[PDB]
Amino acid sequence: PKPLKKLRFD
Amino acid sequence: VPDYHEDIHTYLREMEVKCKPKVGYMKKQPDITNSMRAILVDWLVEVGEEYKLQNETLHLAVNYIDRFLSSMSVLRGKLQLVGTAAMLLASKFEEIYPPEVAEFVYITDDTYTKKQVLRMEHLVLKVLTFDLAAPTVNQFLTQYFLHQQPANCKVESLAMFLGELSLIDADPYLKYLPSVIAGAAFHLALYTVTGQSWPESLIRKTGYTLESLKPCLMDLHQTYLKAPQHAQQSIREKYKNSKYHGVSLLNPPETLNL
Amino acid sequence: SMENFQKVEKIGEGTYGVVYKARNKLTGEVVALKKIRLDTETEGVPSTAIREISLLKELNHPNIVKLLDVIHTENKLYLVFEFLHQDLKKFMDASALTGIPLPLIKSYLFQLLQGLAFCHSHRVLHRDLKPQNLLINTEGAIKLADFGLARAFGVPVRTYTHEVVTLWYRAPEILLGCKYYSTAVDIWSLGCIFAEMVTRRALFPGDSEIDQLFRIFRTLGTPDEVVWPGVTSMPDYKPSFPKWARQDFSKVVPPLDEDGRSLLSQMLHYDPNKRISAKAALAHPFFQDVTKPV
Repeated sequence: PKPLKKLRFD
Repeated sequence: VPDYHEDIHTYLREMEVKCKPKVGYMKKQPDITNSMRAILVDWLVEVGEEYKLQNETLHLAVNYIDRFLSSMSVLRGKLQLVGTAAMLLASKFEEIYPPEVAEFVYITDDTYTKKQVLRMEHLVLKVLTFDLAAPTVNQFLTQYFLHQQPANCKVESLAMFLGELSLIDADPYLKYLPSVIAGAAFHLALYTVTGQSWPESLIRKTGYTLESLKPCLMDLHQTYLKAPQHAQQSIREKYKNSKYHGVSLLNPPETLNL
Repeated sequence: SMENFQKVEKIGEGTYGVVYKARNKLTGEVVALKKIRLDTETEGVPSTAIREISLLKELNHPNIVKLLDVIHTENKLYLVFEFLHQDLKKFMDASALTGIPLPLIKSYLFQLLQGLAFCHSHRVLHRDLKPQNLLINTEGAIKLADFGLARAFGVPVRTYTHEVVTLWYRAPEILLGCKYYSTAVDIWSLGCIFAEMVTRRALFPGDSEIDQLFRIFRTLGTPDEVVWPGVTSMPDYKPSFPKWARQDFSKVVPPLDEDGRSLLSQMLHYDPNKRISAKAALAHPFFQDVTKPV
């Protein structure tokens, strides 16, 4: 689901 | 139980001022910003939604993150790690059935190992010196809620909504005490749904007026208006749900008339 | 750190650890080290331990047991509490013959209400008051202990864990499944204990939830809407519940005087909303003469 995800910031 | 409502309310007030993070910490975080944070908090809103956590647990975690980033520099690649241990700590503290670690590791798309989330949990515990029972916007709103005549759930949810929105933006919400954000939010909700205003009883109780609440209410009013266009949208989605009486779908007032 | 503590003997066991009496070799302070084992790949710092520490840190009161320090290790978590040599229960089994002098009861109950009122004034629910958790020192102090099952509550409260409080001291509102409970469930507990310091015997020694209910109803009366509005609509309430008459309260605790009965009486009230509260109970005439014996 939408919740799970690696948060990318670069 | 008004037996202790007042003694508690006073205590929360003593404490909110001691759990406060420092307002200008982002300026010193070399590798992170308010948008990433906002991306982090936005992401914790879904994780809370996905595991069906309390709003309360949500607010605690963000209190932990701001306090943890007030004295520790973090590389962006570690932001989510910090945020993930904050949310497990809030869970452990506040929830009947806290989600097990494996699931917290699970929603990061296995970005970090169990060992790392546990290590980071310890690190945060050390930087907060185990001081976890911090007041939050949610804890204030529930109390203010008691001052309705009559109650009005549309209003509650809308306040909750506006409070939770304020988590998203260190700037400027970090400069406002939680009890002030809750006043601002309660008044704006109330005014919005019914047109009533900050009740005189809450003036007696808290000492805040519309005058004292104006500065924060002005920012919040803008946030409420700009909401639909905000980069982050997890909260607006959340509050479309029946559970919160669909208040995200309400039209904000164009002026408050302060 | 453990450097200055010299263990002296095992004095008890805690849910997640062992508790040794030990000595600070520099100050000379005797203490209670409650060790808590960590292993990683676990679930981490146990939530009861997270609440215990965070809450206990807020409660500095002379009748609340004191957390002096918390020592970390990658591997171990050591809680260091001020040490107390006995606990009310063990003292009661030491007072078999004799019994407990009413003055000593007055004083203890008094002290406890002081600590419970403090907790409640700080939005903390102990949720496990019982003679095992009430420690006593040689100087005559009695103090609340064991904040393991404790929790920070909000106003108004939310629906919290339902499986709460040792059975014998569990309040009717929890046994009847009500979705909300608050400070009143700690007073119930203190009530049972007050009774217990008197007759030196448990007041509601049940062995199941339903057994527990029927023992309360037989002593104080099956409750009805008059006595307790809402009950009949409560989740675990049942119309087949036998309707026992209420006992002349002077029989529930025969040695008690009029004030003692009136107090106990208000601590054991059915309607959570009307149960006397710790703060208020301090004002009761039963205490008019309170002193601090040993």
